[PDB]
Amino acid sequence: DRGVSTFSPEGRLFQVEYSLEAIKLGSTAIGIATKEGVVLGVEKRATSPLLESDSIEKIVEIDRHIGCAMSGLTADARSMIEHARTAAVTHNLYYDEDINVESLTQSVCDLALRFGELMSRPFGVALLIAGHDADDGYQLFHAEPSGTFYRYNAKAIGSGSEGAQAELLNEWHSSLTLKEAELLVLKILKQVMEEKLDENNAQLSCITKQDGFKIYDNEKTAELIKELKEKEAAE
Amino acid sequence: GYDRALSIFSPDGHIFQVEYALEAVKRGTCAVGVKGKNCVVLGCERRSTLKLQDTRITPSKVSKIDSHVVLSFSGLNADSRILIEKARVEAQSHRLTLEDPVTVEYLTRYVAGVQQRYTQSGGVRPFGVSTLIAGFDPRDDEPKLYQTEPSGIYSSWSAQTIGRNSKTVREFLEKNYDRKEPPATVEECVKLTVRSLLEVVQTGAKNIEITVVKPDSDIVALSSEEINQYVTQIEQEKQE
Amino acid sequence: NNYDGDTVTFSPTGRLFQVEYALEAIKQGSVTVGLRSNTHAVLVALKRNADELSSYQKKIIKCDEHMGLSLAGLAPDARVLSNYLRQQCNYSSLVFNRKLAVERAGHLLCDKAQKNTQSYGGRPYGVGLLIIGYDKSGAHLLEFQPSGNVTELYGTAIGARSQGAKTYLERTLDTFIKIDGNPDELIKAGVEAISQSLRDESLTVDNLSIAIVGKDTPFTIYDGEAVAKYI
Amino acid sequence: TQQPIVTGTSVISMKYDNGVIIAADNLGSYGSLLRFNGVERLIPVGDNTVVGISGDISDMQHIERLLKDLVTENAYDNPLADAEEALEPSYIFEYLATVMYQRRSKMNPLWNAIIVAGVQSNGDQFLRYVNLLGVTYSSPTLATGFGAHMANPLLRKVVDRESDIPKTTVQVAEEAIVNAMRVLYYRDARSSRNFSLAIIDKNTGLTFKKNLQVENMKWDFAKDIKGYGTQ
Amino acid sequence: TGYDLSNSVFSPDGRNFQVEYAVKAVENGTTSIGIKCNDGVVFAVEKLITSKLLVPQKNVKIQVVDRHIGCVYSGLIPDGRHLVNRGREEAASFKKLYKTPIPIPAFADRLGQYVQAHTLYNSVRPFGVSTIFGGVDKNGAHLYMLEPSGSYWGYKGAATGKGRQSAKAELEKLVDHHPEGLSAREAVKQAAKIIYLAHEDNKEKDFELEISWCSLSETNGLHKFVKGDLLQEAIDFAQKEIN
Amino acid sequence: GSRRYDSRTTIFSPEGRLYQVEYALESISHAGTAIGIMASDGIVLAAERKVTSTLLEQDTSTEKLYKLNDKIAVAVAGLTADAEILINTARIHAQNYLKTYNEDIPVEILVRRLSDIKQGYTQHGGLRPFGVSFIYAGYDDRYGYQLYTSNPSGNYTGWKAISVGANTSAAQTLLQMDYKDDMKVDDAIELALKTLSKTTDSSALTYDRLEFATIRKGANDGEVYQKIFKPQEIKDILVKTGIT
Amino acid sequence: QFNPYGDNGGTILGIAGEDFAVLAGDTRNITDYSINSRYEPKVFDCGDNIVMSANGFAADGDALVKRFKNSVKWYHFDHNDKKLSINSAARNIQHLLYGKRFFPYYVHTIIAGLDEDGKGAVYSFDPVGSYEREQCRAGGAAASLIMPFLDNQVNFKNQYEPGTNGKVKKPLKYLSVEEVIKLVRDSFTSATERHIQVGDGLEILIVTKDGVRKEFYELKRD
Amino acid sequence: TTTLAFRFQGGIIVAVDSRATAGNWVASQTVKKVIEINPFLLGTTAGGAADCQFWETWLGSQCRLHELREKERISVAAASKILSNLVYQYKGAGLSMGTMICGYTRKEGPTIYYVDSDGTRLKGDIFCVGSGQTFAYGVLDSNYKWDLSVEDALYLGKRSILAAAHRDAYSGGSVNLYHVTEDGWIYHGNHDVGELFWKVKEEEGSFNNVIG
Ligand SMILES: *[C@@](C)(CO)[C@](*)(O)[C@H](Cc1ccccc1)NC(=O)[C@H](Cc1ccc(OC)cc1)NC(=O)[C@H](C)NC(=O)CN1CCOCC1
Repeated sequence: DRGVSTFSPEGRLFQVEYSLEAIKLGSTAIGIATKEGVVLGVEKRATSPLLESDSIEKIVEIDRHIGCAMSGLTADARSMIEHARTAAVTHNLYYDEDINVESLTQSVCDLALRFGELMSRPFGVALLIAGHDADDGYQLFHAEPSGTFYRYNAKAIGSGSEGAQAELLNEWHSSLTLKEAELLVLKILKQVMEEKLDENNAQLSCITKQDGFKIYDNEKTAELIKELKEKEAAE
Repeated sequence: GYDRALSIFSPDGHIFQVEYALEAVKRGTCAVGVKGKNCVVLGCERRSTLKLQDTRITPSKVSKIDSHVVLSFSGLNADSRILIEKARVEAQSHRLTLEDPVTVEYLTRYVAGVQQRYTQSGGVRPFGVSTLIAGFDPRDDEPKLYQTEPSGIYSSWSAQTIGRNSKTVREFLEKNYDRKEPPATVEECVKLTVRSLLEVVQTGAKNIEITVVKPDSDIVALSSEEINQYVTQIEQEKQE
Repeated sequence: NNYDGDTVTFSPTGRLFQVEYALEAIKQGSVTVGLRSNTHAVLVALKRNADELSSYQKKIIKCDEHMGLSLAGLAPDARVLSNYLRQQCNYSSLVFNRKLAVERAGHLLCDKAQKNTQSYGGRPYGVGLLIIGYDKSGAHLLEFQPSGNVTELYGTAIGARSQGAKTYLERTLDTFIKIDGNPDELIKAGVEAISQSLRDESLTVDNLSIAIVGKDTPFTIYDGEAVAKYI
Repeated sequence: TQQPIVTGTSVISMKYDNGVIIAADNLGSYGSLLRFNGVERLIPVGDNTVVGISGDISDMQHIERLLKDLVTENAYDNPLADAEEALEPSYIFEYLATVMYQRRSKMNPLWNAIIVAGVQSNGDQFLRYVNLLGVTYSSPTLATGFGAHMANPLLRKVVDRESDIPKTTVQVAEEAIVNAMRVLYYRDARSSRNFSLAIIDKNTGLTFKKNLQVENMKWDFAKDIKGYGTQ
Repeated sequence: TGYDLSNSVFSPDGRNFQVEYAVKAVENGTTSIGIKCNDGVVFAVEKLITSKLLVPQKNVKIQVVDRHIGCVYSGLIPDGRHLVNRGREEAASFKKLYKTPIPIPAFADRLGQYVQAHTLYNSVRPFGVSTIFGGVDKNGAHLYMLEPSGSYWGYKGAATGKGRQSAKAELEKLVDHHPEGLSAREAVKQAAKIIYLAHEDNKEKDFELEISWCSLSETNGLHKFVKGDLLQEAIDFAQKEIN
Repeated sequence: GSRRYDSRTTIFSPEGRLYQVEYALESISHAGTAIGIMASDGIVLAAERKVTSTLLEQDTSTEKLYKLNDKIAVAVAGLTADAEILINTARIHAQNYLKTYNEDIPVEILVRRLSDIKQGYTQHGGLRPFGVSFIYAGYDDRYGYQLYTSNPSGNYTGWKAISVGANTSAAQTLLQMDYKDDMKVDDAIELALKTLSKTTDSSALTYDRLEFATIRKGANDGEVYQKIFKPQEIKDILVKTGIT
Repeated sequence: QFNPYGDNGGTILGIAGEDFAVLAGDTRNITDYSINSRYEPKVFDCGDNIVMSANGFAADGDALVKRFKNSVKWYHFDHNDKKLSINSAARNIQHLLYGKRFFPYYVHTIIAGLDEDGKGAVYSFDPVGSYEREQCRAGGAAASLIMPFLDNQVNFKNQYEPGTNGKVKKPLKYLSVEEVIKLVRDSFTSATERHIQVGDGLEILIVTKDGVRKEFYELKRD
Repeated sequence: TTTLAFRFQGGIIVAVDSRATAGNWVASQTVKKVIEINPFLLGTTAGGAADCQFWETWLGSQCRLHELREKERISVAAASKILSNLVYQYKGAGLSMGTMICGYTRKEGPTIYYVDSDGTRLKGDIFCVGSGQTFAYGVLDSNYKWDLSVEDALYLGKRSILAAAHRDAYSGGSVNLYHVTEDGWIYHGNHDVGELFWKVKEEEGSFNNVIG
C-alpha cells in the first residue's frame, strides 16, 4: 500500500483529494448570506419511505449565533460539531462573550489535517457554517477536510453543487431580503433534487441577530414552498 | 501500539473497509423491527443448519440494554457483544449522572458514535454489525425504533429490517405498513412482523424469535408455541 | 517512481521525491512578492478566490510587532508554521526580553521542516513562506522552502508565475534598495513587481494584499479600500 | 526545599554618570566558620555586564555555568555575536529572573540574591536585582544582605534620585563604594577584608579589579575603652 | 530485488544501498574543504550565487560547535544543521558532566554514532551530508571528515562535494611539498586557492568565498571567521593563482 | 518504513469476511476431533490425540482435555500452545470471580470473557488470532449442565451435543441421528466413542490415542465431580462398549 | 523551611469616571524594614486601553501582568486583531488566577479602562480570581486606610441632604478628572503618613478614549 | 454570607445578602451572590468567593452544552449533580462552597438542591446556607406556611436576610430577591440594608432591641 499523508506528483495530498470525492456523493446543502440574515437549507434524501424523515438531522446548532449544515459522510460530522460546540461555549466561559464566526470556523478546520500515522483518515464531510457577530456581521463559511475555509456570499455543496453554484452566481445580489433568500434556496434545491421537493424531504433554517439560529418547522416551510410555486406561475 | 490506518479513502471516494463491513451485515441472519400504535416488536431469524443446539443457554439474538430499551442486530456475533457491553455501561452511567434512564435516541446516538470512531481510528477495523434499537423513553408512551450501521449513521424508522434477504422483507413492509394507521394492537403488530419474516425464513418452527416491548419497562419474549400459533393462523388465511 | 512512497526513502540519484512533491504544491499556489530597502521591508501578495461569490484567501500572517510572513501553497501548513514562529518570537520576549532575530527565525523554521523529512509516518510541509522583519541589524527578507532551505535576500517571489516578478526585482535591485525613509514608494516598487506575474487578471481592491514593517513602523497589513491608493 | 550551606555575603552597587559600579568580598562562609577565602563572586558576561551573586555558593556556581553556557549558545549561528546581536545586560537579567521564579514555583529555589550590573548598547546604565523568590526591582543603588541595611544609606547620600546620576562622577562613585565595603567589614560578622570591584563604563568599557583590601581603618580609639560601665 | 527501497536492509553484497544513495545527494552539493595546519585547522566552502538578490555575507554555511569546534558540510543543508544541533547537545552534556570542553576525537565519535544510528532502522532516513569538522584541544589540532554511513577518519586534508577530486589533488600536493608542516595563515591562503580551483567544476553561477579557522597562536584556540582585510588578502592570492 | 511488511491481520475481505479468522478455522479443521455430549445427569468429553507414536508417554500427558476449575473443563482443537495461553487466562478469570463474589463462576460468564478476548484479536492490535476452538463443559446452579463452543472469531454458542476439529460435518450428522433428550451419561459415553470410531482417520480406535472425561453429579448428594480418565480406565470403557 | 511568599508592600487605587478611568499606585518597593526601590512602577499599560496592577508579592505580581500582557497578544492573533473588552479581560484574568487556586498568586489585582458603551470601568480581584466591577477600589497594604475614604467621597456614603431630617440621601453623580486626581493625591498622602510601606512617589495612569496618559507626584520618603 | 431559598404554593423564593469578607475586613458590600444559569435556573453562592464564582460559572457552561447536545433544558437534578460530582473530585483539596441550585422544569416542577464542597447533595423545600444561616432560619421557619402569597413570600425572604444581615457580623450590604415560577425566574430588585432596616423597623414595629 502507501502512506496516509503522502503527496501526489501534482502536489496534493491523496487522502484529502479522495475525501472530496466522497463529499460530491453526499446530499445537497445550500447557504445564502444577506444583510437581514443567513439562510441554510438541505436535501434530506431518505433512502426508503419507511424511514421517518424528521429524524434526519443535517442542519445543526453550534451556538445561539452560529448554525451548521453538512454534506457527505454525515457520521464524521458528529465529532466536528461536538468540538465546535465545546469551542464556542469554552470561549464564552474564558472571555464572557460570543465567539467570532471566523474563529469558530478556524477552530473546526484545525481538526481537519490532524490525521496520519491523531485520527487515521481525513473527515469525509464538508460543512457550511453560518452565523453572526458584532464585528463582521452576517457570515457564511465553507469548511473542507483539507483544513481550508472560504467565506461566501452564497454557496452550494453536495451532489448538485456545481449546477446550483452557477445558479447562485446569477441570482445573488447585495440587496437580497431574507424572504427572497428563503425562496431562492427552495427554488435551487427543487431544481437539483431527484425526488419532488416538499416539506418532508427538504429542510430550511436561518440565523438572524434578533432571534438567533432557528430550524424551521415543516408547517412554515410548506407555506414558503406554496408561496414559491405561485410566484413562478405569476409570470 | 498498533497504529496502521486500516479504514482509508479510495480514488473514487469510498472507504472500502466500512463498505466491506456492510457485506458482513448482509451475510448475517435477518432481523426486523416494526412499531405499532402502543408497542414495538423485534423479530429475528435463526438459521436451521444448527440442530442439537441448547436454546436455554445459547446467546439470545435480542439483548436488553436497560429495562426499557432493547437491541437486536445483524452481522458478526462476536462484534455485537462489544457494542452491547459498551451500551449497557453507558446506560448505567447516564442513570448515575443525569438521574434518569437514557432516551432511545440518546442510546442509539452513543452506539452509532462508537461505530463511527472505529472508522477513523488507527489500528482498528470497523464493526461488522448493524443494529436495531427499540424502546420507550422514560414516562413516555410514544414507540421508538432506530437503526445504526458500521459507518456510524443512524436514523428513526416506522418499520425496518436488516441482514440477509432484508431487501425482500423491506419490500413487503413498504406496501403492508400504513403510516396513517399503524398496527393498533399488540396482536396486529406481532402478526405483521411474523408475516414479514415468513417471506424469507423457511419454516415457522424454532427459526423465528419474537420480542415484544411495551411502555414502562414491559418487555417479554414469546415462546415456541405462542409464535407457532401466529404461523398456523397466517398460513390458513393465505390459502384463499 | 518506486522511491516516492514516503519521505524516509532516497532515490538512486539521491533525491527525496516527497519533498519535491511538496515543493510542487508551492508552484500551484498564488503569487506573492517580497522586497526590502535599508529602512523598510515589504510583502505584496496576490489573493485568490474560489469564485465571484467567495472571499479571497488571506495570504499574509503577522508573527510579532516586528515580524511576519506571506504564504504560498497549503494554507493550513502556513498556519502551523506561523503559529510556531509566534511562539518562538514570544518565548524570546518573555524569557530574554529580546525581540527574536529574523535570522534565528529562519534557522528555527529550517530545523522544524527538516525533522519531518527524515522520519517515517510524517510528511513534509506543503507551503513556502516569505518572512520579513526589522530587528537590531536593520530590515530583512527571508525565503523559506519546506525542504528546509532558508535564504536571506534583498528581494524575491514565490508561487505561480513568480519568475516574472523575480526577474524585475533582479533588474530593479539598485533602485529599490536605496528607497530609504519612504514607505509608499517601496510599496509602489513591490506592486509594480507583482504586476509582472499577472495574466488576464489585474489588481483590484479586494484582490491585492500588502504588508509592511520598518524602522518606525510595526508589522501591519493592508486590505480592502486601504490598498486602493496603489492601483 | 533547601537550606544554604556555603554562603556569600553582601553585594553592593550603584549608577554614575557614564556607567555602573559593583563590588563583593571574596569570602565563602560555612556558617560561623570563615572557610574559603579565594572565592570570586563577581562574574563578567561579555565586555558589558557583571553579575554579582550572594547566598549559596553551590547555587552560585550553577548560575556561573548557566551564564557561561548562555554566551556559547548566543554565539551559535550568529555572525553579529560580538556586535549588534551581543548579549545585553537586560537579556542576561530577564533570563536569570525567569529561572529564579520558575525554581521558587517548583518549591526548589536557587538560594541566592543577584544583582545584574551593566551598560546597554544605546549607552543606558542597567542595574537590577533578583532573588530566590523571583522578586525583581531596580534603583540607582542596589545591595544584598547587610549591604541593603548599611551600604544603601551611604550610597543614597550620593545618588538619592534619578536626577543625581549625571551629577556623579566615577571618582566620587568608586570612593563611596570602597567606603561602604569598609563599613561592612567593621560591622558584618560574615565579611572579609579582601574584595573585588568592577566598573562598567560606556566609554572606557569593563574594568575588573581583583585583590583589593579595606584600608584607612579607624581602630586607635579602642585603647581608651575600658570595661562595660564602671571600671 | 527491492533491496534499495528500505533503509537498514543488507543487499546480497552486504551493502546498504540507501546509504550509497544518500552519498549521491552529497556529491550533488557544493564544494567544501578542511586543511590541518601547524597548530590548528582551516575550513572553507563554496557558496553559489544563484541571483543578484542574495545578500552578500549574509547566508552563512559554516557552523560553530561549543567555542572551539568548526563544522562545514556538503549536500542537504538542513540535514547538516540537524547534525550540528545534535553535536551542540552532545558537546554541552560532555562539558556539563566532565567540565573540560569536549575533545575533537570524542566529539567525532558522538556524531559518528548518531549518523550510524540512522542506518540501523527503516523508520529513519540516512543523513544526506558529508561533514568536515575539527578544532584544537589539549592534544593539539585535529581534522575529521564524517560520511552518511557513519564512517569517519582523521585527516591531514579533507574535501567533499561536486569538486572533491580537484580539491583532493590540490590537497595532496600540499602534503608532499610541506612535510615539516603548513602555517595557519598560509593554510587560509591555500584554502582560498583550492576553493577557486574547485569552482571550475561548478562554473555556471559565480560564487562567494567563506573561510573560518581555529589556531592555537592566531585565534587563541577558538573558532573564528576570516573577515575583512585577511579575507580580501586570501581572495587576491587566489585570484593571482588562477591567472 | 515498516508498513511494507504488515500483513494487516484485522481487516475485511470484499465479501465481508475476516481473512485471518477464516484461515484459522481451516487450520483447526485438521486438528484431532473433539466431541462433547450433554446428558440429563452429566456431560461427556471425548477427544482424539493427533497421530500418536509408540514411544510417547501416554499416562503423564495432556493435549486435548484441560481443567479450568472444579466445575468447568475444556476440550481443545488447534494449536496447543495457543490454547494454554487462553486456558491460564480463563483459570485466572474464574479465580477473580470467586475472590470477588465468593461464588464459583457461572459457565456462560467465563465462556463470554474468553470469547471476548479472541474477538479483540480480530478487531484491533494487528496481531494474528488464536488458532483454537474450545468445547466448554461445565455446571452451575442456574442452568445446570452446559455445553458451549468458541472459535477464533470470538463467537460462542450453546449445544446439547457438538464436535470440533476434523470431520465435524460427518460427526455432527451421526450425533444428530442417535441423540435424544432423555439420555443418560453412560449412554452418552457410548455415543461419544461410537462417533469417534466412525469418523476417525486412523485404522482402529485404541486406548492410547484417546483422552476422555466426564462431569457427573455421581458424587455423594448434590455435588459435581470431574473425572479425567486414566489410560487403563479408557482401555476398560473401550472393551465394555465392545469397540475392541 | 523555605517560604515561597514575600510581602513587597505598597498600595494601589482605581477610580472610574463618566468617560474616563484612573489607576494609581505608589512607586515604593520594600522587604521587611528595608526600602528596595523608591521608584519601581507597578501600574502597567497592557494595550487595548487596559491598565493593570497586581499589588502584594511583586514576583507573583510581575508574573501575572506578564501573563495577561501575553494573553492580550494571543487574543489578537487568534481573533483577527479584535479589541479585548474590559469585561472580557476581567474574565480572562479570573482563569489565570484560579489556575493557581491551590498555590495562589499573592496579589490583589485591579484593572481599569472603558466599557463598550465608552463609560469608565474598574474591575478588582482577590488572589484566587474572584472579581467585581465597581466605581471605586483601593488595593494592597493601605487598602484598609484608603477604601472607607473613597466610600465617603466617591459614592457619597453616610452623606445626607442637609435639612432633610436624614431622609433624603446625597445624590450620586460622576466626578471630573480634576476632582478624581485630587482625591487620589489626598488618599496617597494620607496613607503615606500612617503606613510605613507606602511613600516615595505616586504614579497615576489615566485612561480616556484618546489613550493612556501618565502623571507622577512626589511622596514623603521616610 | 447568608443565602436562602424556599418552595411554596406560588413557586420558589430565593434571597441572598451581598457582603464579602477577608477576615474582619469588609471586602465588599455590593457582591452578586446569585448566578443566573439560564432563564429557568438559579445558583446561590456561599463560602469561598472565587470557588463559588468560578465553578458556578463553569456549571453554566456545562448546562449550555447539555441543551446543545440533547436539544432540551437540563434538569435541576442533573445540573446540581454535575456540580456535586465536580467538587467531590476536589474533596480534601480545600474548596469551600455552600450552594443551592434552584429552578423549574416540566418533569420536576419547582425544585431546590443543596450542594456543598464536601460532597453533600440534598433535595428539599427549605434551605439556608452561609455564616448567618441560623439567623435566617429563625425568622423563616417561624413564619413559613405553604399557602403564602407571592407578595408575602417575597417579603418573608427579604425579611429573613435582613434579620441575618443585622445579627451576623459576616453578612449584610444589601438584599437581592428572585422569584422562580413555571415561566422562569423574575428579578425583584436590590434592597440596601442602609434604608431597608429603618423602613422595616418603622412600618413593622420590629427590631425593638435597636435604639430608634
Ligand atoms: C459570607 C460573607 C462569609 O464569607 C459569604 O460566605 C461570602 C460569599 C461570597 C460569595 C461570592 C462572592 C463573594 C462572597 N464569602 C466570602 O466573602 C469569602 C469568605 C471566605 C474566605 C475564605 C475562605 O477560605 C476558603 C472561605 C470563605 N471571602 C473570600 O473568599 C475573600 C474575598 N477571598 C479570600 O479570602 C482569598 N483567599 C481565599 C482562600 O484562598 C486564599 C485566598
